[PDB]
Amino acid sequence: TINPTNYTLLKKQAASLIEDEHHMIAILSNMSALLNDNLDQINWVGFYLLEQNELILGPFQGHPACVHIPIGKGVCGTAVSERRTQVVADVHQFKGHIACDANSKSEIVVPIFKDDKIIGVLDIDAPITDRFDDNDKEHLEAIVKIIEKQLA
Amino acid sequence: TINPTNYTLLKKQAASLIEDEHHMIAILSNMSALLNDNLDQINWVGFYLLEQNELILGPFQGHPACVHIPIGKGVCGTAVSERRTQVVADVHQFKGHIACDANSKSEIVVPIFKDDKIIGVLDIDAPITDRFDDNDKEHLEAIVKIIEKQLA
Repeated sequence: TINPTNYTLLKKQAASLIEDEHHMIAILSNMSALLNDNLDQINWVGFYLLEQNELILGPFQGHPACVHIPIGKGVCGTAVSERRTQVVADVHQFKGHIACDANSKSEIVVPIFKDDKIIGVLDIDAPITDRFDDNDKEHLEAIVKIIEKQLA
Repeated sequence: TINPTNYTLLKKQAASLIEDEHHMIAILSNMSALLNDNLDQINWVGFYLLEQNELILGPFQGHPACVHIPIGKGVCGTAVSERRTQVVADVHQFKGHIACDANSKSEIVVPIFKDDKIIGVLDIDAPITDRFDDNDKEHLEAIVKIIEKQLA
């Protein structure tokens, strides 16, 4: 059972923990908390930042995670190499999953852009399979757009 | 009722999410998770970084928090101005508490040093009063020392 999220109001709330803020780390830290507090059936939510040609762990809500993820490897790295959101119904069956993805049963990763360049990703993992659908994808991408506008 | 923490083993574990790592944000993000997973009766645990003469919210586990905290104000700001750990049994009775400290009933804030300069603080809040004692203070300061050594 997956309790639904009122994404319409969530977008407005996100705009708050973002507006008038220019410290990216603070924005990402608070955003990870906001999403964690409003999404049911998830076990990890946070960000990875592209630094020195690899993904580096940023602010998140959940258990400790791998710090480095290569571009093109793992669910997160693949989101970067494909330059598009990844909605994974079953991580164990995802072509390219790595040991660092072990605790994720289903997942969604949305790339974050800045001047046509991917600067990181929003990663949300779930303890059950098929947690995310097209509706979640649309709303989460919209939330990422709000973040992008603030960081721009 | 406060369940005890095996700080002796926790220090060893912390050394892990820290060793061979040079990205401070990743270190702080994972450390906030490690502490959250091993401390009972707390509602917020994370870091604030000193940037442009004020504290700026960094990685943490919990609900959204204030991004800016002035030096010398609030429990966290006071830890910086006094340049020493603050163990607060009752935040509501703490001289200098601010609106941003509202959800914290008791708290401990440990300043983090780098070349004799305070670069931030470790902040842990609890939903009950008198959560932290001298024993917690000693062990948490030791953990902060491990973080300092890695960032040095």
